Order: sequence, then C-alpha cells, then structure tokens
Amino acid sequence: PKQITDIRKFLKISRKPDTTAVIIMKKKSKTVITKLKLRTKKYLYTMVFADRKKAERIENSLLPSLKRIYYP
Amino acid sequence: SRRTKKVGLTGKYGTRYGSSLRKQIKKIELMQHAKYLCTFCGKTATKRTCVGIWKCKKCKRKVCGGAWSLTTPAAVAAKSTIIRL
Amino acid sequence: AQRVHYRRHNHYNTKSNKVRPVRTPGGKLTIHVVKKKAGKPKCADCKTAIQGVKALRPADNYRARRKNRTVARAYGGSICARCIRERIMRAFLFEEQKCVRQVLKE
Amino acid sequence: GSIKRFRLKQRLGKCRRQNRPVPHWYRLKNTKRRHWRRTKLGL
Amino acid sequence: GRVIRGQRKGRGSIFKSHNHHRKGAAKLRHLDYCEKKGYIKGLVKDIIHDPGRGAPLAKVIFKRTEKYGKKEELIIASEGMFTGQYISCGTKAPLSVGNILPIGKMPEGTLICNLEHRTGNRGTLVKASGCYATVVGQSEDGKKTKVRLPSGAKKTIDAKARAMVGVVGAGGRIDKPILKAGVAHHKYRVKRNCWPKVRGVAMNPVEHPHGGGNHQHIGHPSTVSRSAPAGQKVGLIAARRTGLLRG
Amino acid sequence: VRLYKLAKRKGRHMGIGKRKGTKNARTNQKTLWIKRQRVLRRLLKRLRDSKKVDRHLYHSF
RNA sequence: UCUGAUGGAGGAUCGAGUUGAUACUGACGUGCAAAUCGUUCAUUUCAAUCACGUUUAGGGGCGAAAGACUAAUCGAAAAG
RNA sequence: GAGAACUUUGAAGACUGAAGUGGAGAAGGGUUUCUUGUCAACUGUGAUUGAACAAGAGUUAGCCGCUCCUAAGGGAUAGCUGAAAAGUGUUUAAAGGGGUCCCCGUCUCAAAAGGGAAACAGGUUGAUAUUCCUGUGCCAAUAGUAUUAUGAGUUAGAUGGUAACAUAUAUAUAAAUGAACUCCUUUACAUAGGCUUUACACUCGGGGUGCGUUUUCUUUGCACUUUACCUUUAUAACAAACCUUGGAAUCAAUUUACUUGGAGAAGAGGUUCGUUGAACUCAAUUCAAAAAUUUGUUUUGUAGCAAUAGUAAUUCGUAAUUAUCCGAAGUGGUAAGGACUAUCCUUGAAAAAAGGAGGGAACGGCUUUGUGCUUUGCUACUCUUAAUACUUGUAUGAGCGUACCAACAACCGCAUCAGGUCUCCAAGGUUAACAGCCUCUGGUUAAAUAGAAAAAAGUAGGUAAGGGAAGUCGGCAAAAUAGAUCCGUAACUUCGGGAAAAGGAUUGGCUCUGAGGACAUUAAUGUUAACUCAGAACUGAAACGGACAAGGGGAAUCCGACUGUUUAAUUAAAACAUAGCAUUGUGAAAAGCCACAACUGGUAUUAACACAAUGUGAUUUCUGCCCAGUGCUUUG
RNA sequence: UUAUCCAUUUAUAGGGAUGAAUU
Repeated sequence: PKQITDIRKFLKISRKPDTTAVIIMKKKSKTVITKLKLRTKKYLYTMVFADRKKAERIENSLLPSLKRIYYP
Repeated sequence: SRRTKKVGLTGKYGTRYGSSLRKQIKKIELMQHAKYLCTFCGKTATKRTCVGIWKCKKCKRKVCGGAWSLTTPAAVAAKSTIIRL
Repeated sequence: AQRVHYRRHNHYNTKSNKVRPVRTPGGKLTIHVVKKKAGKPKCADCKTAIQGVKALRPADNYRARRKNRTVARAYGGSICARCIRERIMRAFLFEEQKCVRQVLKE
Repeated sequence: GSIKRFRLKQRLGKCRRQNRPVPHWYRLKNTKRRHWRRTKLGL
Repeated sequence: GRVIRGQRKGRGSIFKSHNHHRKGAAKLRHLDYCEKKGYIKGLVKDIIHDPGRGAPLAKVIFKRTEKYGKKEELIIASEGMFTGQYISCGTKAPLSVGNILPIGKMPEGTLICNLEHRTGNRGTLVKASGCYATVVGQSEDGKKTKVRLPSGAKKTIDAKARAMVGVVGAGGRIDKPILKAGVAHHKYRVKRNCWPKVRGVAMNPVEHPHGGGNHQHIGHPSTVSRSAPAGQKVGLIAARRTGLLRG
Repeated sequence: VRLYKLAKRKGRHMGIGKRKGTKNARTNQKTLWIKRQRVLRRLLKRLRDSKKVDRHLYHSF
C-alpha cells in the first residue's frame, strides 16, 4: 500500500492501463472525510481527502471505464 | 582503603593452592596484566591479547612478545647483539 | 497473560530463531521471527567499519540499490577515507624519494 | 512423526489398508490383523 | 591381559589431535630462485594465535614473482616482530630479527629459530615458544655449519639451510604454575586426549604391568629395556640412570 | 491490593519484621549510587553550562 | 602507610531448577517399578548440564581406574 | 438407556496454580484424528463410555520445512597391498569448468536446532491451515527479434559537497561504460559483568460502554476500549564512528565502571551506520513574512495498510442498523540491540551465496573504394525499465512432508506400568525469588472399584507431665533457630580466611515525623513521581520472619590438600583425578612412543618451553646410608 | 650416479660482480 498526496500524480496513475478499480471510502471524522484508492497491479495507492467538494470533483473527473467499488 | 595486606591480585584465589604457588603466580600475573610502552606511538597502552601477542590500544598495532611480558631478556639480548654489528 | 508458540518449524532459540511478540489487530499476541543482524562492512586495511554503506545480510545486499553499497572515491566501499589518504601520500612521497635517490646516485 | 518420507508414508498407508476385515460376501464361502497399540509394525 | 592405554594411542581413534580450530601448518616459503640468489620481502599482515601451540603465528603476505598476485604464508613468529613489518627472505637478506637467511651467512653466536635440519624442508627445528638455537661455528669451506639446539645438543647442518634470526615468541610460558586441574583440562582440550594420566600402579594387572597387588607398588624394576615389546615398555624406557641429577 | 499499596505508600508495612530479603536485595546499593552520581553530574553540568561555575571548579567538584 | 567509596574477580558461598544418590540400613520387597516411592542429602560459571550428529567393535573398544561400561548380558558381549 | 458412583447437561464444593494433566514442536508411534453407529471380547468394579469394534471421511504451500552449502565425518575413484575377501585414500592421475591458447580443478554423501531469496492480518471446517477464502504484499525467474513507451548519457561512459559523503522517487530510485587478471568485505561466530534503549508483559489514574454488589457502605468491583506484514516506510530521537572549524596545564571532556586527547581535546557546525518504525507538525491544507520559490499560524489523518477488519454494546423481519474503540503515567519481568570493561598456557567452524574495489581489453550510425582494415557523401544515436506482437517444443512458481499423541492411557519399559524421555511461551498476591502457599486465563474434578464400620496390627504423621541420651554398637530417628536489621565474634592461619564463628537484641497493626528526585519564570514562586531507609507516639491476653519458607553449635583426633570423579541395580570413600615435584626416552621421515597381514598409518596442521613413558600427589619443612642381589644402561 | 631411499613444490629463472608492481 502506498499513499500519494499529489493530485496530478493521482490522476496520472489513474489514467494508466494497469489500473483496474477505484475504491471509495467515506467516513465521519468528528464532516465526512474520504479516501480514494486506485488498485494497480503493483500497489494500491490511496489519497485522503478532508473536504467533500474536491473529493466529488476528482471522483467525477475520474476515468469511467475503470470500475468503482464503494466500501460503505 | 587498602583491601589486602599482601595477597594482592591473588585474592581471587582465596585460600586454595599453596602460599608459595600463589605468590609465584602473583609475581608474573602482575606483569602479564600490566600496560607496556608502545614504541610506535609512545603511549603506554600495550596490553596482552593472547599468550604471546601484544596489542596497542592506540596504534591498533600488535607485536609478538613474551608469554607474560612484552619483552624477554633473552630476546632483547639477542637483538642487542644483532644490532651491534 | 497470552502465551505464544513458535510458527517457523524451528522450535529452539538459536541465534537465527530470535522472536518478537506483537499484538495483532485481532487482539491476539503472536510471534514474528526477527532477521539476524548483519555485521558492518570493514576496511581492508584497518578492519574498521566503512561509513556510507549499508550493513545488510548478503540476501538483502543483493537487492539493495547500488548507491547504498558504495561510496564515490578511489577504493570506495573497500578502504576507509583516512586509509585512502594515507595511501595517497605514501605512493606519491615514496615515488618522490625514489626519484631523488636516483638523481643522487650520480 | 509429522515429518515423513514418501516411501515410509506409502508403507503406512499400505499397512492401514491391510488391516481391514474380510468382506462379508466373501465370508459366505482374518488372522493377519494388528492393532496400533499392541503390535508395532517396526517398519 | 588386555591392550594397555599406551598401545591404544597408535590406533588414532580418540587420540587424534584436536585440530578443528588450527589456522594451518607453520612453514617457511618453498625454495625459489629469489630466495637462492637474492632477497624477497614479505609484509607481516597479521600475527595470530594458533590454538594448538603456544608460539604465535605470523600471517605474512609475499608478492608472487611468476604471476601477478599475492601468496600467503604462516610462519612461526619471532619475539619482537610486529604487524606492518617487512621481513626479507633469501641469501642476500640483511641479518636482522625476523629475516630468513641461510645458516652459512649468519656469523657465529647468533640466535635462530625455525631451523631447517635439511635444506628446503621449510622449517623443522626450534619451533616451540621461547626456544632458540645458537650458531656455534661454520666450516672453513663453507658448505657446513654447527648449531646448538635448545636441548643442548650440537648438530651439523649444511650451510644452505635456512632459519629465522631471533627467538620464537611467547617465551616463559612454563614459569606460570597451572594452578588448577581446569586449566590443564582446557590446555589439553585443544591438543590431545593425553589427560588426565591415571597411574598404572592404580590399575589392575590385566591392563598394565604395574597394576595389581595389595599395596600399590611396582613390584619389579621400573627400568625397561629398549627392546621390550609394545605392551611391555611401560616404565622408564632404556634409562641410563635414575634418581636426582647432580650436574 | 490497591488498599495495601496505599498503606505502603503511607509507610505501613515496611517494618523490619516485614522484610525477608537483605538490604541490597530490597534496594540495590549500586543503583542508589548510580542515581546519586547521575543527579550530581547533571547538577554540575547545568552549573557549568549556565556559567554559574567555572571549568576548573567544575572539574574539581 | 591509614580511612571511605567505587569496582565486580574467583574451578568463591547459600540455594530452587537440573544432574545425582548420603541416611532412614524408612516404605515396597507375590512391588507402581527385574531398582520404584517418601523424607533427608550432594550439585548449580564450570574439569558444568542436555540434545542431535559422528568416531572407536569383542582377546577388541572405552575407562578422572570400580575388573567399570560396551542394548536388564562382561575377570572376555550377543548371534549362528 | 434394559440397566448409570465412574456417559451427557445444569447447580455446588474443590483441584491443577503459568516450573500447569495449559498451549506449540522434535524423537518415537502410525490413523490412535473427525463424524455416524456400536458393545462379542477389551476398557483388572460398573459402563450406555473409549485410544475398543464397524462404515465412511479427513492432511491443500513459490513465502513453513526438506531439497542447496559446508562440519565432525562416511563412501568411492587413482594407485598400492592382499589368494581373494577386503585395508588405505593422491602415496610416479595425462583426472570437469572458464574465458579464448592458456588458467583453475578427485567425486559424492553427511545438519528438519549451524549457514540460508521471499508473508502478514482477518475469516473459514466435523476433522487442514503463515497451506483454504478475502485483502494486502514479498522473492526468484522471465529467450531471441521487432515495435512502442520510461528515463538517463552523448556531437566513448552524469553530477553536487572543503570534507565526512550525497544524488536517478520513472506506476517502478531501472540505467552513473567497463574485459582479462588480482585484493578485500559480508556470510562469520567464546565467556563474564554491569550500564543503557526499544518492543512485549504487568500495573495506576481519567473518559465511554456493559455487567455485578447494594440489610448497611461504596462517585463502587469487574470486562472491553485492538491495529499485523509491507511502503529503500519517510522522518524524529539516541549510543557510536568520521569530517570541517577550533588549538588544549590552572589540564580538560567524561562513565555506573574507565575511557580519551598536539598521532589534535573541549566548544561550534556537520556526515554516516546501526537501533527502532508515524516518533517529530510527519504529510497535505488555511492564514502572514521572503522573489523572476523560503519562514512562522490552523485544519485534516489512528501516515498508507485501517476499519471495510476485530472487540464490547443497543436495536430491527430473522440478515440489516446504530454508537465506542482516546487523555495521560508507573514497575522492571522477559527478549533483542547498543556502547563498553574484563578472562584465557582456553582466543572460541567452514562453504554455498552476495557485494565492493584495483586495472583499463572493446567501441557511433547510413552508403561506398580497395585486401576486419584506409577511403569518400550525411547525421540526430547508445544504454535501462515496462508493455505488446511474432518466432522459439507448451515462455511462471517442481517434488515430498502437513491428520493426531507427544505421555495425563497414543513413545520405550511384555500393559491403559506412580519409571524414563529433548525444546519454546510463562499472569496476580506475599516475597529477594520463575521458591513455598493461595488465586485469574486455560485445564480438571480422573486415576485396576465403591459403600459401611472403624477394633488389633501395619504404614505416613501429630502431641505428651517430670527427667533429658540413663536408650543404643553408634543420638539411628526426631527435636532444637533457621528470614531480615543492629551489635559482637576466639584459637589458629598459607594473612586470603576461620565467620552465618561463638553469642546477644529487635520484628505486628495504626497515627505520624524526617531524608533521598524531575520539570519555568523573572536571587525568589509553582507542578509532579518511585518505594526505600530512619525515628516517635499509641495499641494488643508480651505477640508479630505469627502460616509458608528457613544453618544446630563448640572442643579435638585420624585421612585426603582443595573444586572434581567413581563400582548403572548392596561399597561415594581414606579410592581415582588434580596442580605441584621428580625421573626416563627422543634432534626426525634410517628419530622416540604406538597401530597394521601387507601396503601404510597415529602423535603430526607436531619439533625439546615438544611429544612420549612413569612414579609421587597443594603449601611448609625435609627427602638420610647401601650398586652387594635383580633390573636398566655405557666402552671395547 | 644410474639402482634404491628421503624431503619440497604450482616440480616456476645456469653460475660468478603496513601503497602496487599483471595485458
């Protein structure tokens, strides 16, 4: 498992052919924070989003033919 | 304070073995555990490593010597005769 | 308290079978075998540990990156820096004395 | 023991197989029987 | 009777040398043209302890002449030699402690070790710690020279035989009293199975000629002839004399 | 056990008729020396660092 | 020379465990047991203890020595 | 159930008491394992039980092991002996590999505790789990050509730092030319002692949740409150070592201890390794101050794994919802690491495998002349990772073990035998303590029998007035204190001891008093921890190491100096050994001692401070006379 | 010295005047 913080690196990894699935995790903190995890052949890359607006925008902009799995 | 009147380092032997044997072993353990002058670095830090090997803690250099002392009179005499020429 | 047991077919506490207890997320205390600690690489002359180079066991050293196995100067990763400098001056000065003896022969 | 050789394991299986009783239908027309605790097969 | 303990030693079953941790045989360089007509200098890279013996050994590095490379030699160290020292070997090597010279080249009265009783056997005499031989004379024609061995015997050896100038280190090892049986146990643990001894007079007559009786005595003269068979040579073998010495 | 520990904190069950190990076994004298030396050395280092004492007096003490 | 600390040596001491086996000449002695049980006792940094592997084979081995041990067999094993 | 003291369930009373009939393994066993039946015999009483009998079933691995390496060593080859059988194993070996003529080179086996490519958590079955499922990783391998793509380098091999050294973060730190030939390092190593760090363990307090006590008291007692491998995990911190600057006696730095310095200390600033593995604002983000990207201030996240899993709860058809999973500390038990010090007439394996270096052999591409080279005309090319396509024989992951017992009835003792049998984990109280005794988790309440009665006698214990060894071969057996603190301690002595000599006093509970540390502010004030000593009152049937645990001393004599060893199953000793002492042989491959039928071999990887053969048996003080006898030995 | 025997080695130069060093 690898955590990545750069949004451009995240999208660049997502667009790659190896990537198959994106995992969406949402949970209440104290506000709901989320974690987006691309599943590649080598590693599983997660980025943590504190806000909801940016997380939704990234999820929508995410390439759609790769399958989505929501854990909650 | 002074811990032993005369037994010295042989106090580790307690009362075992003869007094003469303990005194004789004391006489040479005294010089077996002593520090000797390292003629290469000039610091008195040469200690016995094994039965005939003496290592300088500073030089890290080791030298063949006597069983219980860095030098033996028989060896120093021979070296003196050789260097005379 | 929770008691543990060996898991790696070796049930004697030899130096290759040292273990570390660890508490799992399942709330149970288990045992993991610790890797044997490797000695540090040493200089060829002074037999002193050379810095800038990792101290991995051969299996790990095979997988380590090249940057982590060497230094970058002369006998790097084989001779310590002070020994190398002493060898430098020894070579140069001894060639110099040889040359001056050759020129003083006549 | 738990760790065994292949030949030893096959021998154990054969010795277990030979411990079954005579079939009933055959009895319409055994003595070489052993118990694991009484007679050790030594092999 | 049965085979006695001395007889069982030659079978070499449990009486072989405990040699697991020995560092190698102590030998000088094999004779070479360099050693015959010049000096070759080797650097004593290290001096180590050989668990069998009392004298320390010297790991000496020579540079091969027939091919590129370095050769390693294990030479019984002389008293006073140190790591990082260059020792010269051969006919033309200067006479100094640690050098290897032919016996014919050293003057009379010098002390030597690592002697070759026959030229080229790379070292056979004077090797136990603290021992030395004295060169007590050379022949007029060269070719022969007389030495006095640590046993006090004069021996005549050809002049080309080599030896090391100096005395072998770790001298005086005898003067320390082994205080306790444990030190003797550890001493012989790395040499042989010659210890403890057990007196033959305490055995039974079946396994020793000294054994038996109601009083633990020899019963017959303890000096045995040189021609006595293997199970019979048990006492003082071919003794020229007995009792305390007076000179 | 909590109540007994509280009583011990008040010093209730430490009498000489309640001790079974020797004095050193109960309170290691080497450890007592260790603590005392460490506090004295810490104090001396603090004084030298704060310059309330000089280097020579620090070494002497 | 004397005093107080520090230090941690020793085939040092007590002592569980381990390894043994002093005494009761206890029990048992058609035993739980072809050598056990109970109490007592010796031993614990070393000539220490244990395991596996390996070597030595019978007029031979091995023995800190008791004619000990060498598969319940030893002043010459066991099998034919 | 026909039948129940010994089958099952519930309740109770108890035990085992983390040195366990608790969990894992090895040797050995071999199906005893599981389920369903079942009782002829066995399960020394019963028996419906069972390790019995019967029928079925059950053991899943690239990561756990073997397999590989080498050790003590075994077998074999060449020889050489021998009738052979066999004995030895390089003693006249032309004995596999490498590059490309030369270099190196007997083979093979021997470790399920040594060395060693790589795995974790949760869940799952009647029986298997680091093996299955889910998820997340890691290791090794991956041929040739051609395409792409990723990075470098170049108009033939990169760059920073004074230095210690550092730098490739591409999905992925993959590439930083390098032959022959070399030289190193890792693998790779003893013991003792303390100091220190971390993890785990234990414990204290707070918050939440559930349960329990509740005649009375109790802001209460108990349980849960978790977080793996992997990410060079990033960083932080620390012991060390090194670099730069610095230039030391009024010597200084510094440890528990000693260690260190003009061969360069302190101070100041750095580098690296190693410990650990989210520490530290660590990361990202908000807000202010530096410029054609730096420093201070917030939020978020158990750093990713990760909560989706576990755990403890509250509800809902019967599979789902919900809430918690966070604020601080102390003790030092175990394990590992670190830096050290000390000991040795003891110096405490090897190889497979891997790495570093020294050295500098070879050199673009397209086309062309002439016999790989000189040549003319042009330049955007070489390495490295990944993917795809085709060719290549089918272009990932072999085989074997995996159930169960491990003794209490699965092993060995003829047996379901009070015996024996190797390793790891190791809670609380009291305490020096892994002792003893009691307890929590786990396990058990079973032992070739039960009930009743309870005399003799036996056996294992208790207690006994007065006397106190009169008993007896003999104080055999038992009794006597025995912990800790304070005091006191003789003869003798090898000066080390004797010594816990001998011999006294005290000890509970309660209420107090005193001493012993750490952390910040402008010389003075606050916050906070450990149990450890000392002293005083009071108190009680004068008792308090209350149980448990736990020396009897002294005066002498004999023997052996001591520690140690011994007749397995009648003798543990004064016997053996021992250090010390003395004697003897031997200068070597034509030697000493010993083995062998021969060949050959052990000591010997040895060399007189050695090897071999003897006697005596620490120390102290001694060791007298006899060479006629018998031995041994020397000359001719 | 040729039989025979022994020793050493990688059978590695014919006799007289503490850097490496190989193509």
